[PDB]
Amino acid sequence: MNLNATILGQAIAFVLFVLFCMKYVWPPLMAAIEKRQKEIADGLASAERAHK
Amino acid sequence: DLDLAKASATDQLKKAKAEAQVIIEQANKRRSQILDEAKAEAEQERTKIVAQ
Repeated sequence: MNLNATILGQAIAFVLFVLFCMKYVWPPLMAAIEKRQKEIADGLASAERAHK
Repeated sequence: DLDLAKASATDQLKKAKAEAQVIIEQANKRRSQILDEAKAEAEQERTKIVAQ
C-alpha cells in the first residue's frame, strides 16, 4: 500500500520500548529466576558434600 | 540432614579416638603384667636351681 511516514514514527516507539525493557525489566527478572535456581542447585550440592 | 551428616562425622571419629585409645592402653597393661610374670617366673626358677 501507499507507505507513510508512520514507518519512521513507529520505529522510535519501538526502540524506546526496547531501551526501557532492556534495563528496567530483564536483568531484574534474570536475577529473580537465577537466584531461585541457584538456591536449589546449591542445596543438593552441599547435601552431597555432606554425604561424602 | 546436612547436619545429621555432620553429627555422624563428629561422633564416629570421636569413637575411633576412644576405641583406638583403650585398645592401646589395654595392650600396654597386658605388656606390663607379662613382664611382671616374667620376673615372678625367673626369680622362682632360681630357687629350683639352687635346691638342685
